Amino acid sequence: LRWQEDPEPEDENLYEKNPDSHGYDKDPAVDVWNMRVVFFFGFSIVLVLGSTFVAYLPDYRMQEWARREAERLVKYREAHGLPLMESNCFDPSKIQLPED
Amino acid sequence: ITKDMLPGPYPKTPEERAAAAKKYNMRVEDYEPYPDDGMGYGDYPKLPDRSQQERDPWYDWDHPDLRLNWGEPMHWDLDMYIRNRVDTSPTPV
Amino acid sequence: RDHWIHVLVPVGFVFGYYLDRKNDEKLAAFRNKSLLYKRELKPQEEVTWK
Amino acid sequence: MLKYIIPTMMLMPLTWLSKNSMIWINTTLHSLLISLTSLLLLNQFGDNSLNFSLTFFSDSLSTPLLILTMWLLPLMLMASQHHLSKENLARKKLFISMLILLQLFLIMTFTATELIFFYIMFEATLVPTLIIITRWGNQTERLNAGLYFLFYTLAGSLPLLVALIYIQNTMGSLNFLILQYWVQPMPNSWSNTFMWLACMMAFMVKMPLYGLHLWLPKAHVEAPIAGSMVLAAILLKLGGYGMMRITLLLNPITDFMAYPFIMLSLWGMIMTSSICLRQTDLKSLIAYSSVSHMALVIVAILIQTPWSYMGATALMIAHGLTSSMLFCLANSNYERVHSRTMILARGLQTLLPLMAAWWLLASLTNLALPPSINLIGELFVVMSTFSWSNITIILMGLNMVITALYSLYMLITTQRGKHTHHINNILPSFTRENALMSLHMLPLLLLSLNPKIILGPLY
Amino acid sequence: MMTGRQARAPLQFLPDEARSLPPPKLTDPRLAYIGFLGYCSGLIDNAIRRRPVLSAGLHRQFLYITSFVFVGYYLLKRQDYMYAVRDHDMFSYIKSHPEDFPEKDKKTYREVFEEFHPVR
Amino acid sequence: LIRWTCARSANVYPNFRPNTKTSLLGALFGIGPLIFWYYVFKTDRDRKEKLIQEGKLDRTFNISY
Amino acid sequence: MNLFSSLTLVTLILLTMPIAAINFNTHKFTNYPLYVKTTISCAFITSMIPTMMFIHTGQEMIISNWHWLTIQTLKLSLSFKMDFFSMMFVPVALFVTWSIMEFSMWYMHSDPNINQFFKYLLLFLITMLILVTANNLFQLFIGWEGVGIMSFLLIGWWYGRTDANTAALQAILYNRIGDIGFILAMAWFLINLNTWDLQQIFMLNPNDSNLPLMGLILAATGKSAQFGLHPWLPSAMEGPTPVSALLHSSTMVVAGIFLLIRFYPLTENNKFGQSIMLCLGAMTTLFTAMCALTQNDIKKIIAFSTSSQLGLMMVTIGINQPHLAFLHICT
Amino acid sequence: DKRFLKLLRFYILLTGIPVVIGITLINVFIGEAELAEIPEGYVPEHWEYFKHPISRWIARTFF
Amino acid sequence: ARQWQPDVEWAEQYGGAVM
Amino acid sequence: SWDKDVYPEPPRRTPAPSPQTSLPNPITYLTKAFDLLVDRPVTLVREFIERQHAKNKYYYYHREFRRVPDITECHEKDVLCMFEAEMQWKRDYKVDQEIVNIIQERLKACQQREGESHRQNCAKELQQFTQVVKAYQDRYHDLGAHYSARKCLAKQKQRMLAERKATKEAA
Ligand SMILES: CCCCCCCCCCCCCCCCCC(=O)OC[C@H](COP(=O)([O-])OCC(O)COP(=O)([O-])OC[C@@H](COC(=O)CCCCCCCCCCCCCCCCC)OC(=O)CCCCCCCCCCCCCCCCC)OC(=O)CCCCCCCCCCCCCCCCC
Ligand SMILES: CCCCCCCCCCCCCCCCCC(=O)OC[C@H](COP(=O)([O-])OC[C@H](O)COP(=O)([O-])OC[C@H](COC(=O)CCCCCCCCCCCCCCCCC)OC(=O)CCCCCCCCCCCCCCCCC)OC(=O)CCCCCCCCCCCCCCCCC
Ligand SMILES: CCCCCCCCCCCCCCCCCC(=O)OC[C@H](COP(=O)([O-])OCC[N+](C)(C)C)OC(=O)CCCCCCCCCCCCCCCCC
Ligand SMILES: CCCCCCCCCCCCCCCCCC(=O)OC[C@H](COP(=O)([O-])OCC[N+](C)(C)C)OC(=O)CCCCCCCCCCCCCCCCC
Ligand SMILES: CCCCCCCCCCCCCCCCCC(=O)OC[C@H](COP(=O)([O-])OCC[N+](C)(C)C)OC(=O)CCCCCCCCCCCCCCCCC
Ligand SMILES: CCCCCCCCCCCCCCCCCC(=O)OC[C@H](COP(=O)(O)OCCN)OC(=O)CCCCCCCCCCCCCCCCC
Repeated sequence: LRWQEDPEPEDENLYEKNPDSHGYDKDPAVDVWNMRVVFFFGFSIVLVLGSTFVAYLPDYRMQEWARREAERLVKYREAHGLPLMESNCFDPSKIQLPED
Repeated sequence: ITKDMLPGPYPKTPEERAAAAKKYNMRVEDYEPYPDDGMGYGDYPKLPDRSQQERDPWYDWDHPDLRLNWGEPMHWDLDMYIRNRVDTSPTPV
Repeated sequence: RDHWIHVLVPVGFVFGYYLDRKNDEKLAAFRNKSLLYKRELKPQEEVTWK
Repeated sequence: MLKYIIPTMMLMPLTWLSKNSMIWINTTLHSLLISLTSLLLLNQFGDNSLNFSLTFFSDSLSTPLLILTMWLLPLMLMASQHHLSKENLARKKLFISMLILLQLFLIMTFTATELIFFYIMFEATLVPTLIIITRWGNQTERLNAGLYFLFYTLAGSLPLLVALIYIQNTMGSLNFLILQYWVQPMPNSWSNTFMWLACMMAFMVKMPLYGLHLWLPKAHVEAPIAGSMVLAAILLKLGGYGMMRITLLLNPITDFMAYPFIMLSLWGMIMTSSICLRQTDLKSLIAYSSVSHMALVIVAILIQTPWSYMGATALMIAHGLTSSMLFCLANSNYERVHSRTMILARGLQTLLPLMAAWWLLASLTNLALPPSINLIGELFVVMSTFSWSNITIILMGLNMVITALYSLYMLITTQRGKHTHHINNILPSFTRENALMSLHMLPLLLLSLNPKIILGPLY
Repeated sequence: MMTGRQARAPLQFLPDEARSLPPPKLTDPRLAYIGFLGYCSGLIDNAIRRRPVLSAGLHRQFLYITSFVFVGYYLLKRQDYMYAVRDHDMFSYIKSHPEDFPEKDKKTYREVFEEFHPVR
Repeated sequence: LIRWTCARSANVYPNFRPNTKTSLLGALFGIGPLIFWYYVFKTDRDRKEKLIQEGKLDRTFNISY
Repeated sequence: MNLFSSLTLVTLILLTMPIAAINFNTHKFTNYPLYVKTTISCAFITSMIPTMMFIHTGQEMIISNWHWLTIQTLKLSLSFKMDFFSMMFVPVALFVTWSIMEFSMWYMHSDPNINQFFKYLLLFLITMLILVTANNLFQLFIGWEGVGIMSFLLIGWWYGRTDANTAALQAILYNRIGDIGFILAMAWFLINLNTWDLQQIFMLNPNDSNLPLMGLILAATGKSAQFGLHPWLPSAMEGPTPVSALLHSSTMVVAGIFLLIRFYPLTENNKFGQSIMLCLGAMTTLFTAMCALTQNDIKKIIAFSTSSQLGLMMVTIGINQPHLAFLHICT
Repeated sequence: DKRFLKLLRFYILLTGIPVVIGITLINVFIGEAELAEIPEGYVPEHWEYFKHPISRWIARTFF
Repeated sequence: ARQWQPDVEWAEQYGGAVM
Repeated sequence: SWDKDVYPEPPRRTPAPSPQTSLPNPITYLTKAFDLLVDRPVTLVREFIERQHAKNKYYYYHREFRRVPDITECHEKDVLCMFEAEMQWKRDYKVDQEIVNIIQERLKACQQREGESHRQNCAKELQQFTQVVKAYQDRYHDLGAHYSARKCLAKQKQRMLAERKATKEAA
C-alpha cells in the first residue's frame, strides 16, 4: 500500500446526535446562538432597518429637487414668452469661433 | 478511483484495444472507439448512437428516467439523447 | 470586561469615523471659499461646516 | 473611507483572538454590522460624487459594489463552514483571514482616487484568491487552476501598469477627479492604438473576454464555495468597474478600435450560452453562464451610452447576487451527493421542497424575470445596443432564448423528474443553507422595489 | 540623480540644513507603520522559535518596536530632507532660468477649439 | 459516470492532435462567424453613419440613447 | 372618480391578499380553496362596478399611482390604464378563473399540493391582470413574463413526468422567441419616440412603423401560438385540465391577440402589416383546424380548436376589426 | 423547512412590526413637512432641505 | 469525497535532477 | 397640491344626467353607498390626521443653487473654476431632463383626456413637445456616457460652425 494513510472518514449527519441542529456547529448551544446571530444581525438589523434606511434616503441624487426646480422654471418661461429650451446650452455671445 | 480504469489515448495494438474493452465493461467484438481523426475523443467508445427513448421501458432499469444501468458505457452525447431532448426513435413515415 | 472581543469593530468604527471627521478638517482650505456656497457668516457661528 | 478600512483590519484581531467555536460567530456578527454600516455611502449627489480625501472617493458607481462586497463577507462565512468543520483551528482562522484580506483589498480597489493605487489593489486581490483556490480547493485540478487564473491576468496587467505610468508622464496625474477635467481627445496612430490595448486588455481578461475566458471555468469549479462566490460576484466586476473608469481617457479611439472586442463579446454570449446547454458539470455551467452574462457588460461599456452604463452596472450587481446564489446551490448539492455532475442527482423537489423553490427563484432571475434588476440591466443593455446598431437585437434576442434554456434545464435536471435510486444521504436543508439562499436572493428581490441606488454615476 | 549635490559633503546622514525642516512627530503614521512592523517582527520572532505568540518576550517585543521606531525616525528625517532638497533645487533652477520656463497663456474655453467626436 | 465526465471534460486536449481536419474545423467555427458579424455590423454602421451625418435618417424624437 | 379607480385597484389588491395569506401560514388551512374561490368571487362582484360605470358614461382613466424610475428622459411609473379592453376583459377573466377554481376543487381533490395549486393559479391571475391593465411596455412585459413563467410552472405540474417538463421547456422556448420581437418593439419605441407609455405612442402616431409591427406580430405569434411558433399549445395539454381550461383556452393564450388589439392606432395605419397578419392568421387557422380533424386525444383536439380561433382572431385583426376580435376574446 | 419559515418570519417581524409602528407614529404625529419659499437672510442647515422627517433625521445625523 | 492532497506519484515530479 | 399652470387642464365640462329609462340605474345607489360607507369615514380619518399634523408646523426649502462662472470663462486646465462650471452644467442637465419629463406628462395626459379626438385637439402640446425635443437633441444628444461641459461646448461649437457655414453659403 503506497503512501500509508488514514481511512477516509464519514460524511457525518448533524441530525443523528442533534436533531435540533441548524447546521452551523455540532455543539447545540453555540449552534443555536449562531442561528440567533445570523437571523438577528442579518434580518432584524440589515434587511429590515437597512431597507428602512434605503427607503427614506434624502433625495438620492436630486431626483425630487430637479423635478421641483423644473416645476418652477417652466413657470418662469411659460409666462414670459420664452421658449422652453434653447438649442444652445452656453451663451453664443461669449464663444469665439475659429475663423475660416 | 485509480488511473487504469480512467480513459486513455486511442489504442493501436489489438491487445491494447482488448485491455480497453476490459476497462469499459463491454465485449471485444462490439468494442468500437471513435476513429483517430484528432477530434479529441481518445479511446471512448462509440455506442450505437440512438436515443434513450428507443430503450425498452418495461425493463427494470437502475435509472428509469434515463433508462440506463449502472456501469454500462454511456454514450458521448448522453444529455442530448435523453427524453428531455432530441428523440431518434423511429417514425411511421 | 467579560465580552471584550465584541468591542473591537465598534470601537474600530468609532476610530475610523473620528479619523475621517478629523481628516475633513485638514481639507478645509476652501471652507466658505467656493464661488457657490459663499455667504455672510451667521452670528455665533465661525465655521460653515465641521 | 477610512471608517470602513479600519474595522475590516480590526477583523484580524477579531478572528485571531476568538475562541475555538466563536471564530465564525464573531466574524459573522461584526461583518454584518459592517455591512449595515456600509449604507452610509448613499450620500450621493446628482452633480458631485461623495469625495472623501486625496486617497479615497466613492461615486454612485463604486457604492453598490462596495455594499455588495461588504455584504458578501458574511455570506461567504456562512457558506464556507460546513465543509470546514473537521479542518484545523489555525487554518480555519487563516481561511477567515484570507477572506477578510480579500475584502480589505476589494473595498479600497473600488474607492481608489488615483488609478495606480487602483492597479496595486486590483492586482493585490489575486494573492488571497490564489491562496484560497490552491489551498482550500477540493479537487486535483486546482493547482493548474492557480496558474491559468494568475498568469493570464498579469499578462494583461503588467502592460497596463506601463500604460498608467505613461499617463503619469503625459497628463501629469492619474486622479480620476483630475482626469475628468484634463482629458484630451486621443487621436489615431499606432501609439494610441497600443495605448488603448494596454488600457483595456487586462480588464478584458478579468471580465472575461470570449477567448481569454479559459481561466474562468477552471477557477470556479476548483475553488471552494467562498472562492466561487467572490470570483463570480466581485472579481469579474473589477474589470467592468475599471473599464468604466478607464474609457474616460480613451476617446475617440474607442469609437473605431472597440469593434472587434464588441464582436467577440456579442458572439461569445451566444457561444458560451450554447456551451451552457451541454455541461455535465453544474459548477462549470454556472461559470459559463457568468461568461455569457459579462459579455453584455463588455458590450455595454464599449458602446458607452447612458442606458448602457446604467444597464451594465445593474447587470453587474444583479448577476453578482444571482451567480453567488447559484454557486451556493451547487454547493448545497455537492455537500450531499459529493459530485458536481449535474446528471447524477435528479428529482430534488420530491426531497427538498423549499430548496427547490430557491432553485426556482434563482433559475428565474438568471433568465432575467422582470421586474428584477437582472431584467433592468439586461433590458437597458439591449436598448442601448439597438441604439448602437439595429441588427444587434438578433444577437440579443437569440441570447435571451438560450439564457432561458440553461436556466430552466438546470431547473429541470436538478429538480424535476424521477429521483436517484442509489442515493440515500439526501439530508434535509440546514437553517444555514436556507438562510444563505435568503440572504443571497432577498436583497436582490428588495432591489426591485428601489433600483435607483444601483444605477451608476449618470442616473 | 543628485551626485553633484551630495559630493561636497559626504557621509552626512542629516546635514545642518536638515534641521531647518519640520521633523516628523512621534505620532507620524509612517512611523506608526514601522512600529506595526516592529510588533509583527516580535510576533514572527515568537512564532518561528515556537514561543507563545502574545506572551513570550515582552522586553523582546518592546525592543523590536523601539528599535524599528528608533531607526525609522531618522530614516523619515532623511526622506523628508531629500525631498525638500529636490524641491529646493527645482525651484532655484526655475528661478535662475526664466527663458526655459515661459508663463503659459492659458486661453479660456471660449477660444479653445476642440473637435467634437460624437458617440453613436 | 466518472469515466464519462472525465472523457467529456478532463481528457479533451490530451486526446488532441492538430491536423488539417481539426484546423479547418477550428478556424471555420471560431474566427469565421466573428469576421462575418464584423462585416455585417460594420457595413450596417457605415450605412447608418452616412445616413446620420447628412440628416437622411429620420432622427426627430431620438433623445434617449 | 372616487369610485372607479378605488374599486379598480381593490380588485387587484383583493387578488394579492391570499398570496400573503398562503405565504404567512403556520397551521394547516381550513379550506383554503374555498378562501381563494370566495376571493375571486368577490373580485368579480367588485370589478363589475367599474364595468357598469364605464358602460353608462364611457369613463376611461389612468392610475399612475407610483412613479418608480427616471432613466434621464423616460418615466417608469406604476401606471394602470382602464379603457374598454380592461373593463370588458377583467370581469371575463375573473369569472372564468372563478369557475376554473370551483372546478379545481372537484378535479384536484386528490392532490395534497392543492393549496400550492390554487396559490399558483392566483399568481397567474395576478400576472395576467397586470398584463391586461398595463399602461406601458415595461409593465406589459412584467405581465408577459409572469404569464409565461406560470405557463411553465403549470404545464410542468406533475414534474416527475418527463414529457410535461419537456413541453414546458418547449413553451418557454417559443415564448422567448416571441419575446425577441416584443423586445424589438420596445427598442424601436424607445429609440424613435422616447416612450414606452401607450399614450405617447398613440399621440406621436408613427407611419413608417413596419419593423415594430413585425416585432409585435412575432410577439403575438410567440404568445398566441400562431404558425411557425404554434406546437407548444398542442404540447401544453400535458398539464392539468384546469390549467388547460383556464390558461390555454381562455386567459393566457389571448394575450398576444390582446397585444395586437391594444395597438389598433398603429395597426390601423399599415397595409403590409395587415397583409402579414391576414396571411399568418389564415395559415394558423387552416393548419390547426386541419390537424384537429383526425386526432383521438380530446385535450389535443380542443387545444387545436382554441388555436384555430386564435388564427381567426389574427384574421379579424388583419381586416382592421380589432373590436370584433376583442368581442371574440370575451366571447 | 417549517422551522426555517417560522424563524425567518419571526426574526423579520421582530423589527418589522415595531419599526412600521414607528413609521406610523412619525407620519401621523410628527408630520410631513410643507414647502415654503426661502426667507431673507435665513440659512438652514442641510437637513432642513428635505421633506420627510426620517430623511431629515438621516441627513442631520449620518450624512 | 474528501479534499485531495498530493501523493507519491505527484511528488515524484519534483524529485529528479531537473523538472 | 401642485401648480395649476405648469400642469394645464381644460375646464371640466360634464354633461347632465338625462334620465330617460324607468329603471333606477345602479350607479347613483352604488355612489351613495360608497359615499356613506367609505368616503365619509376616510374623510373623518384624514381630518383626524390633519388635526394631528397641525400641532407641529415646520418647513423645508427648495435649495437655490446660485449661478457660478460656466465653462466659457474658465481658463484651460484650471480645475478650481471648471469644477464649479461642471457642477453647474450637470445640475442644469438634470433640470433640462425634468423639463422634458414635464412636457412628456403634458402630452400623455392631453392624449388621454382628449380621448378619440386626440389627433386634432393636442396640436399645441405636440408642437411644444417637438420643439423641446429638437432643442434637447441639439443640446445634449450624442455626447457620450462620459459627458462633460467640454463635450457640450464642443458640440455647440460644431453646430455654430455648421450654422455659420449655412449662413455664408446662402448670402
Ligand atoms: C402596515 C403593517 C402591516 C403589518 C406589519 C408587518 C409587515 C411586513 C414587514 C415589513 C417590514 C418593514 C419594511 C419596510 C417599510 C418601510 C416603509 C415604506 O415602505 O414606506 C413606503 C411609503 C412611505 O410612506 P411615508 O413616506 O412613510 O408616508 C406617506 C406620507 O408622507 C404621509 O401619509 P399620511 O401621514 O397621511 O399617512 C400615514 C399613515 C401611517 O403610515 C403608514 O401606514 C405608512 C407606512 C406603512 C408601510 C408598510 C410596509 C409593509 C408592507 C405593506 C404591504 C404588504 C402587506 C402584505 C400584503 C397585503 C396585501 C397586498 O397613516 C395611516 O395609516 C392612517 C390612515 C389609514 C387609512 C385607511 C383606513 C381609513 C378608514 C378607517 C375607518 C375606521 C375608523 C373610523 C373612525 C376613525 C376616528 C379617528 O409607504 C407606503 O407606501 C405605505 C404602504 C401602503 C401603500 C398603499 C398600499 C396599497 C396600494 C395599492 C395600489 C398599488 C399596488 C397595486 C398592485 C396591483 C396588483 C399587483
Ligand atoms: C420595503 C417593504 C416591502 C414589503 C413587501 C415585500 C416585497 C417582496 C419581498 C420578498 C418577498 C418574497 C417572499 C417569497 C419568496 C422567497 C421565499 C419563498 O420561497 O417563499 C415560498 C414560501 C411559500 O411556500 P409554502 O407553501 O409556504 O412552503 C414552501 C413550499 O413548500 C415551496 O414553495 P413553492 O415552490 O410552492 O413556491 C414557489 C413560488 C413560485 O412562484 C412563482 O415563481 C410565481 C411568482 C413570480 C413570477 C411571476 C411574477 C413576476 C413579477 C410580477 C408580480 C410582482 C410585481 C407586480 C408589481 C405591480 C404591477 C407591475 O414562489 C412564490 O409563490 C413566491 C411569491 C413571491 C415571488 C416574488 C417574485 C420572485 C420571482 C423572481 C423575481 C421576479 C421579479 C422580482 C419581483 C420582486 C417583487 C417585489 O413563502 C413563505 O413561506 C414566506 C417566507 C418568508 C418571506 C419573507 C419575505 C420578506 C423578506 C425580506 C424582509 C425584509 C424586507 C421587508 C419586507 C417584509 C415583507 C414580509
Ligand atoms: C445594493 C447593492 C448591494 C446589494 C447587497 C445589499 C446588502 C444590504 C441589504 C440591505 C437591504 C437591501 C438594500 C436596498 C433596499 C431596497 C428596498 C427599499 O428600500 O425599498 C424602498 C421603497 C420605497 O418606495 P419608493 O422608491 O417609491 O419611495 C417612496 C418615497 N418616500 C419613501 C421617500 C416617500 O419601498 C417600497 O417600494 C415599499 C412599498 C410599500 C410596501 C409594498 C407594498 C406592495 C407589496 C406587494 C403587493 C403585491 C404585488 C404583486 C405580488 C405578486 C406576487 C409576487
Ligand atoms: C493578456 C495577454 C495580452 C495582453 C495584451 C496587452 C495589450 C497589447 C499590446 C501591449 C503593448 C505594450 C504596452 C504598450 C503601452 C503603450 C504606452 C504608450 O504611450 O505607447 C505609445 C508609445 C509611442 O512612443 P513614444 O510615446 O515614446 O513616442 C514619442 C512621441 N512622439 C509620438 C511625439 C514621437 O508606444 C511605444 O513606445 C511602443 C508601444 C508598443 C510596445 C510593443 C512591445 C510590446 C509587445 C506586446 C506585449 C503584449 C503583452 C505581453 C504578454 C502576453 C502574454 C505573454
Ligand atoms: C394591508 C395593510 C396595508 C397598510 C395599512 C396601514 C396603512 C393605511 C394607508 C395609509 C398609508 C400611508 C399614506 C399613503 C402611502 C404613501 C403615499 C405616497 O405618496 O408614497 C410615496 C410614493 C408615491 O410615489 P412618489 O412619486 O411620491 O415617490 C416615488 C419615489 N421617487 C419619486 C423618489 C422615485 O410611494 C408609494 O406610494 C409606494 C406605493 C407602492 C405600491 C406598489 C408596490 C409594487 C411592488 C412591486 C414593485 C415593482 C414594480 C416595478 C414596475 C413599476 C411600473 C413600471
Ligand atoms: C411572425 C414571425 C413568425 C416566424 C416563424 C418562423 C421562424 C421561426 C420558426 C421556429 C424556429 C424555432 C422553434 C423550433 C424548435 C423548437 C424546440 C423545442 O422546444 O422543441 C420541442 C422539443 C421536444 O418537444 P416534442 O418533440 O414536442 O416532444 C414530443 C415527445 N416525444 O424540446 C426539446 O427537445 C428540448 C430542447 C432543448 C434545447 C433546445 C435547442 C434549440 C434551441 C433553439 C433556439 C432558437 C432561437 C431563435 C432565435 C431567433 C432570433 C431572431
